[PDB]
Amino acid sequence: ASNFAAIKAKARRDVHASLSVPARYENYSQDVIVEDLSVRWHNKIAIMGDLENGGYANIVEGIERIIFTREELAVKGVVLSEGDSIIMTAEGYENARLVLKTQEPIVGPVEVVWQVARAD
Amino acid sequence: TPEECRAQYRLMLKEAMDAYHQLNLGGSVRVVVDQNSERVEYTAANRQSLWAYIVRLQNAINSDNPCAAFMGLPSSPAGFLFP
Amino acid sequence: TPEECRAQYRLMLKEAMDAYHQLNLGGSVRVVVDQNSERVEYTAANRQSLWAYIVRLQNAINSDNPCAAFMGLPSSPAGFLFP
Amino acid sequence: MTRNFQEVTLQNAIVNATYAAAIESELPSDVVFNQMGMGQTPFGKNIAIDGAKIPHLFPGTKLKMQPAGTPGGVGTDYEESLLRNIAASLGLSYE
Amino acid sequence: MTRNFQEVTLQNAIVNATYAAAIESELPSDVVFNQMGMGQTPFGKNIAIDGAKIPHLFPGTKLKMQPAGTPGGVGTDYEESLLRNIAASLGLSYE
Repeated sequence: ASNFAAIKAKARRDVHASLSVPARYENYSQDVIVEDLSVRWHNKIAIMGDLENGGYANIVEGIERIIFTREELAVKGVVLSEGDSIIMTAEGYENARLVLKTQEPIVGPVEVVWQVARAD
Repeated sequence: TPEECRAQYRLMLKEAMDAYHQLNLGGSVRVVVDQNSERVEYTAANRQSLWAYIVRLQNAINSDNPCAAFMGLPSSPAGFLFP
Repeated sequence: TPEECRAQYRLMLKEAMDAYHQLNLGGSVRVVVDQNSERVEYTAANRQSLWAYIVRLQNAINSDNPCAAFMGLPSSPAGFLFP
Repeated sequence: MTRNFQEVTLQNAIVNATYAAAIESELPSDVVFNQMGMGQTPFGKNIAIDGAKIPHLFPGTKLKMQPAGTPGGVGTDYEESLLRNIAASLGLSYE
Repeated sequence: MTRNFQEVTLQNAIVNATYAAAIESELPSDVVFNQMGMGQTPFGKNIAIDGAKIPHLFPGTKLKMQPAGTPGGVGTDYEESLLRNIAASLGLSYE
């Protein structure tokens, strides 16, 4: 009906072009490597790990997810899979290594969001 | 290369005339928000400058060497011939 | 093709007269928000410019070479003939 | 240099007089000039003067009339002084 | 110094007369000068004038007429005073 599907796409594309950071894809087997990927890293602090509320020790880990552009993944030949690692090569991100765990359902035209886990 | 640049400008003209249409109708986007809660605001389009850009493009397309006629860089003042 | 671009402009003109109507009546959508919270804000239409756009389109349609009459670039200043 | 001054002043005058008016419009030229009398037949891309027209111009179309001003320098004391300087060398009176 | 004044004043005059007008426009020069009569054939790279014209200019294109004004200093009592100083030395009347 409307052109909103394209407006939304261009919006997401500009959001990425402005807020993305470079990354490196290293697959689980480390057989293939793809550098200079652009991803957006969303990290929120979490304290987790206690079974039920048994009184076990928690660890501090993030609730975090990485936004990709699908066009770029297809262009660069990247087939994201569980266990694959994203390294943040930007200066000052300490080469944080993020292990892809599971993918969020693709809603919308430009981006795909993976829930990941900090590994270092 | 001339015709590759001409096609470049033809596509850009398509986009610009569509933008001018949407702009005069009031359908030119200045803000977008997705249910993702992510937002994008745009610098407002201006009808004068957009028409002028359209004219640059159409003129370059009409010219033999579009990539030069677009910028008009080597300008010179109009002289006059008198009867 | 003449009649091709003429139909294109008749369609664009239909959209434009509809928008000019809704504009004068105060029904031109400048902002939209859905309960999904997604949003679009538009650059508000200007009645003068939209009227002039309608005039461009109508003059092109009524013309024999629309694509050329829309832009008017085969331009030149008006001269005068005297009694 | 006096001759160059005279001639470029005359060119300036003529150029200023040709552009008797200017329209600033976002309309097409064919509409604007039709408003001003283009193609109108005279009865009781060249505009036929017939008389005392009152054009109707849509808002945002500005008609700025540019009546011919008096070009300065020539015909003033300045050009008199130039010709005096010359005639002094030629041995002549300015008159 | 009065010679320098006369000559640089004349250059200033010729320069200000040369630029009979200016167009400031984000339009291409090729287009703007076409609006002004470049390429128009004169009957009933440079502009052939043919009678008066009424250009149609798109909004944002300010056409600024710049008619030749009168240069000061020369022809006025100032130059008279300089030449009078010189005449005083050469033993001559100002006339």
